[PDB]
Amino acid sequence: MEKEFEQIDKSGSWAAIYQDIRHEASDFPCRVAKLPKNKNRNRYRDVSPFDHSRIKLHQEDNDYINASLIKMEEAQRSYILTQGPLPNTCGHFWEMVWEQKSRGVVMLNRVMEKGSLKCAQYWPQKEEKEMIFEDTNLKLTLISEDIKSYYTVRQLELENLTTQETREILHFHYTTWPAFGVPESPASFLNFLFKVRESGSLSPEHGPVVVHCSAGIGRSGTFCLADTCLLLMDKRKDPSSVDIKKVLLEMRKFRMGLIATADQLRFSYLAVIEGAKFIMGDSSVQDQWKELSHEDL
Amino acid sequence: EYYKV
Repeated sequence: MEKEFEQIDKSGSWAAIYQDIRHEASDFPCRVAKLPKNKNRNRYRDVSPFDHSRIKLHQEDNDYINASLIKMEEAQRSYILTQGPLPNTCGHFWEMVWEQKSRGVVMLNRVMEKGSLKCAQYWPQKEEKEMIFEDTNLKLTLISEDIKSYYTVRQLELENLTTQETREILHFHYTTWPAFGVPESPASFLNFLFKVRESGSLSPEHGPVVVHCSAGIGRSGTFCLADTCLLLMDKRKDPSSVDIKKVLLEMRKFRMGLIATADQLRFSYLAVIEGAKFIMGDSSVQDQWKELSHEDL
Repeated sequence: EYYKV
C-alpha cells in the first residue's frame, strides 16, 4: 500500500485524487433536513444528512437531528456521525445517544476554535453541576475524568428521568485537532483511536459510537475512515488489499462531505499505513504510539 | 454559516 502512497507523494497528486472523490461521491436527497421547521437544527446550511441514512429521534413532535448512520457492512461496524450540538439540540443529541444505545462519544473539535463557536457545551464539566435536559427527560452527570496532554476521557452517567434507568457513557475528547487540519502525528491519532477501541465503546453489543466535530464530516470522517480500513485489513487478513479511496466512497453513501481537505485524506493513508503494523502482528507498536503521543503531562 | 467558507 506504501507503493501507492510513495507515488502520489512524488507526483503531488493528492488534490487531484481528493477532487476525484468529490466528483464521484454519492448525491442523495436531504428533504427532511431542508424543511423550514428544521432550519434551526442545522449548524451549517450546506451540511445535511441524507434522508435514507439519517438518525430519527423516537419523538412524535419532530424526529429530526443532523446525524447519519454510517453502516459499514463488510467491516461490521456502524458509526453515527453528527454535527457539534447547538444550544437547542443538546437534548436531542442525548436523546439520540440513549435511543441508539451508544456507549461512547468521540469529540474531535473544541467548543471554541480560532474565534468562532463550533459547538455547545453539551456535557457537564463539574461533578456537582449535572445537566438536566427537560425537553427530552434526560439527566447527565460527570463521574470522573482522565486528563491527558492532548485528549481527555470523561465517564458520564446518562439517566432516563422517565424510567430512572442509567447508563455509563464514555466521552473521548480530542483537543488538539484543528478544523480543516490534521493530527500532530499518526502516532497521536492511532493512540487516541486505540484508546477508544480498548474502552470497548466500539464493541458490536453496544449501539454505534457517536462521532462529531464541527460539521461532523471532516475530522469525524478521518477518524471513521481510518478505523474502518484497519478493520477491513484485519478481517480480510490482507493489508494491501484495502483501497482507502473505495472505502471513503462507500462511507460517503451515508453522509456527504466525509474528509474535508486533501491533506486529511493524505493523513488517512499515513494513519492506515502506520496502523497496518499492529494488524500485521507487531502488537507492541501500540506501546510505541503511546510514547510518541506524549500523552503524559 | 456555510461549511465551505
